[PDB]
Amino acid sequence: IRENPVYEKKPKKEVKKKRWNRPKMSLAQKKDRVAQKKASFLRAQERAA
RNA sequence: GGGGGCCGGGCCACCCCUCCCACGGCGCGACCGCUCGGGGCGGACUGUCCCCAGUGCGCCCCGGGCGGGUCGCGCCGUCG
Repeated sequence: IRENPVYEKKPKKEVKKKRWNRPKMSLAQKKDRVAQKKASFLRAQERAA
């Protein structure tokens, strides 16, 4: 340590961008999801009745 | 006493040609910024119609409606 304390930064290696976590859902998707849920609910009672 | 005046010049009045600028309108042309649809590819997600049905996103062409943006072009109007 007392001889060579200088830090040598790790050789930076470029890598292609990769997404590991889910992005935020869009309002249009959220509005559609509620619309789908309601429509499935009404059909569910329709088939049951 | 009362008058006309005395020679050139410049501008305007009229005719023809006619440059620039400003302002308004009408059209076009191209940038730039918005917007509603058609298709192609990828990618993600949703729904108790599920080998079913959707919804964003990235990207790729085509079409359409505009901005009281910007520039350029032409025409019209101004006792400019």
